[PDB]
Amino acid sequence: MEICPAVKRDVDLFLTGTPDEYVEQVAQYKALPVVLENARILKNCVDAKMTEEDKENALSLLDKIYTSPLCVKMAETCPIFYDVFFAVANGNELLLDLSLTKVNATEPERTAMKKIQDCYVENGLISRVLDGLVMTTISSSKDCM
Amino acid sequence: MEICPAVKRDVDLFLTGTPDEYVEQVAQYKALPVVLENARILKNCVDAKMTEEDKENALSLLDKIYTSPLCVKMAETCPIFYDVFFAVANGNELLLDLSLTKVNATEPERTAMKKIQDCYVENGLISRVLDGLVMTTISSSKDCMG
Repeated sequence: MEICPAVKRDVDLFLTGTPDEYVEQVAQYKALPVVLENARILKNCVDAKMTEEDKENALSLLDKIYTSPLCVKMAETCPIFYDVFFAVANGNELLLDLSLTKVNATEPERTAMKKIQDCYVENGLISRVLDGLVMTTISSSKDCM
Repeated sequence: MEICPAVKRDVDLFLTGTPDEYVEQVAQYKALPVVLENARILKNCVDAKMTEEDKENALSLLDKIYTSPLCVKMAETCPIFYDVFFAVANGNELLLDLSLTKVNATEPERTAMKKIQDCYVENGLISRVLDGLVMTTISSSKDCMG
């Protein structure tokens, strides 16, 4: 089924918003200090690592995900998105690559998504993140039924 | 005004990242082979010369900078940071000490910052192309907008 619009919006803000806008949006879902600290580290990392072009290529890849039959025609909500997201958040390059092929990623699109994954990996942030906490809270929210 | 987050990130990586993490981050801004080579010499020196306590003390000092009125309340981006950073990179001990006094550095904080300065000096990197170029390019990046 198609992704919850609020999830799509979070990811779009993550990539394109200012750090303050992204974090204040995360805080509406989960206001734990550690979650907001991690969110800001991750956001600053993606902003610094990704060029405008990289961000464009990530947005094109996400659109391939959101329109894929592996997202929309499935019984539950956009399953391929979550597979991608959690491969990113946990630094699983193999699973990320397997999932990207499924949506016909170009090489620059793969490059861009790997930059996001690198930002989770960087400086040991993969060991810290509560992956699933924010995403679970958005995806199970009343606005997502 | 507050420092650009890309600048704070560059310094945090410099201190706490692996050498590869730091040098690669440098290469995202300036991929001249001389710059990358010089960055790696500097990073290996700071890792070998600074203990964990030294790194903790550099980080606490940098937090004093980033929250100082001489950073935040000024009209342009974090001026006291730049004064400190460039004093460190070009081995000006006098300006470093004066600038560390303006942010109420402790002695451990001062010791730690002088070790970073020593890594620029002892390795010959004052008269080498490195952090003038790199720091100018981060601070003027579209991300910082500067």
